[PDB]
Amino acid sequence: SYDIQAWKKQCEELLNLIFQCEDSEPFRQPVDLLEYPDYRDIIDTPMDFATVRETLEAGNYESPMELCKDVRLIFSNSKAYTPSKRSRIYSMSLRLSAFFEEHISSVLSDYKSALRFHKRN
Ligand SMILES: O=C(Nc1ccccc1Cl)N1CCN(C(=O)c2ccco2)CC1
Repeated sequence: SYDIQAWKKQCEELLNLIFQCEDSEPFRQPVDLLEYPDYRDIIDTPMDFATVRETLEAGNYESPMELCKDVRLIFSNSKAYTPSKRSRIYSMSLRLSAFFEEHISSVLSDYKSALRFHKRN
């Protein structure tokens, strides 16, 4: 497809699949700073899947690359906060990241292809 707008619905669908994954539980909503009092000493930019979905539905992503940068920030924040590479919540993050990367690959390729076709002449 050379549809320049198709990525948006494709990302809505993929966020729906991520919300059905039990591995997304810890990442749907912001970290609570009463249960994790040192979070903002470690993490400069919090991110979660509900913020990603709201930013998409507001029309505040210009490309699936921007959405991808914010989802990758969810996963790098988990890696930066984990006291161990064997922790439950970090382990959930690695499986969810693999799922996300497997599915976003074609969304990015199709978008970049569609832009190149738009500028073909
Ligand atoms: O509290 C968290 N998420 C959450 C938010 C609202 C309701 C319910 C939940 Cl589980 N989080 C814990 C901190 N964290 C980590 O990535 C991490 C890595 C090693 C330990 O925690 C991010 C998710």
